[PDB]
Amino acid sequence: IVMTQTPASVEAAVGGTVAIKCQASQSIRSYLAWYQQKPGQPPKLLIYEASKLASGVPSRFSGSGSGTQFTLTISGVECDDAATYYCQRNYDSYSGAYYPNGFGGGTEVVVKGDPVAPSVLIFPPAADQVATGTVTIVCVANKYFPDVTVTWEVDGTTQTTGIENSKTPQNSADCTYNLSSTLTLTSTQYNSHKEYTCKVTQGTTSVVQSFNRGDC
Amino acid sequence: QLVESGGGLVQPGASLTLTCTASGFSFSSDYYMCWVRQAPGKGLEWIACIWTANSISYYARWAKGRFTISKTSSTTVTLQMTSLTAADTATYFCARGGSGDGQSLWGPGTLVTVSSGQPKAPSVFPLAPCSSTVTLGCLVKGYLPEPVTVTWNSGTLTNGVRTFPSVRQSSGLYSLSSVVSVTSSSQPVTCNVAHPATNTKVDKTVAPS
Repeated sequence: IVMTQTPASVEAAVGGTVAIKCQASQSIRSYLAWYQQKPGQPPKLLIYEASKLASGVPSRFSGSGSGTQFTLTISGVECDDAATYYCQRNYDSYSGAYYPNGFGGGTEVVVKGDPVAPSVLIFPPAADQVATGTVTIVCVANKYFPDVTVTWEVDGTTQTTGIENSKTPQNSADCTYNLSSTLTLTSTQYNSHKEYTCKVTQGTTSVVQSFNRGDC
Repeated sequence: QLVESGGGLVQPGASLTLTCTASGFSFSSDYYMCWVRQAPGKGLEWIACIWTANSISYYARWAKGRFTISKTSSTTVTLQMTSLTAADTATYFCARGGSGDGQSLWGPGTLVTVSSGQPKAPSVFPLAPCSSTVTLGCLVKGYLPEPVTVTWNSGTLTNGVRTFPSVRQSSGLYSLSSVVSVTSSSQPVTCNVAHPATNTKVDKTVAPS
């Protein structure tokens, strides 16, 4: 039996309602479980036997369906609900056992909170990086929503490689993100240029931080 | 509770056995003990379950022939894995379920990293700007495998810490940053960085400017 979840990701406003779908390729009656997983944590059981709430689960979570088509609904979404949700088959008709088994592919829920413009910091590389052969410059975008895009320019030239981005999970209280963007270059490349610029764009708004390799 | 052990860095082609250890209850009671894995940034994937009362076992169609689940005592279940590939890199969880009622109890997971290369210790560099308030931090660069642990002031500094998720660079090495926001009245802030795979322990006090 194949388990399919849709959609892959969905955005929901604080206070809104969002519904998530799980499909089984053959009937599993009511033996379907739902899990919530916050980044960097084990999954937590929300619903078992398709609609029974697990202990300690707030009642804004509900499940429905029996057979092949199931739904998880969040009624009155909260910033805390930013997470990935999975369904799991809990019955095997071949063997007639009720062990918890195959998962659906998961649905990511993004929560639309109140918008907040990012402040931006740039961290020039500590002095002892350069003798290692590579140099990593760090740019941070603090406490913001919705998502940003980051652009690095070196002496005015947009960079298209050496860049990694890491975003903290949405904050349970205010829905905000934080972002760490790194530009990594060889020491030869770093010493060959002067102006290092991090440009953080949020829709039509842009915050820019820059330093010069001689001033630090 | 449940605790997984046995993870670490291994070469493609390796075998490895993980152990799930129970506390506070007994595998001599009737439960399904299962293994579930999750590759970084991907979904949960069921591997296998075993009925602890009689050791009847059930396998995912991709696992049978390559993974073996075993009840080895009243407090341990193992997962033997063979012919490992980079795509088997994942957090491996053990979880307990009953009959038809999901899995309410999970371990924290053990990380298995299947990669070429060898362990590498992190370099730790301070992060500071080139002010009544300032953000400082530590960059933990170029380590393998995960995890590292990063605390501040030995875990007594509370308000205002942001530790970002690690990123695996194209070299296969990881890097992570952690920043802390402080005011001029603050005492110095020290990041405590540990990389158990290489027995690395570094404390770095970060000064403004």
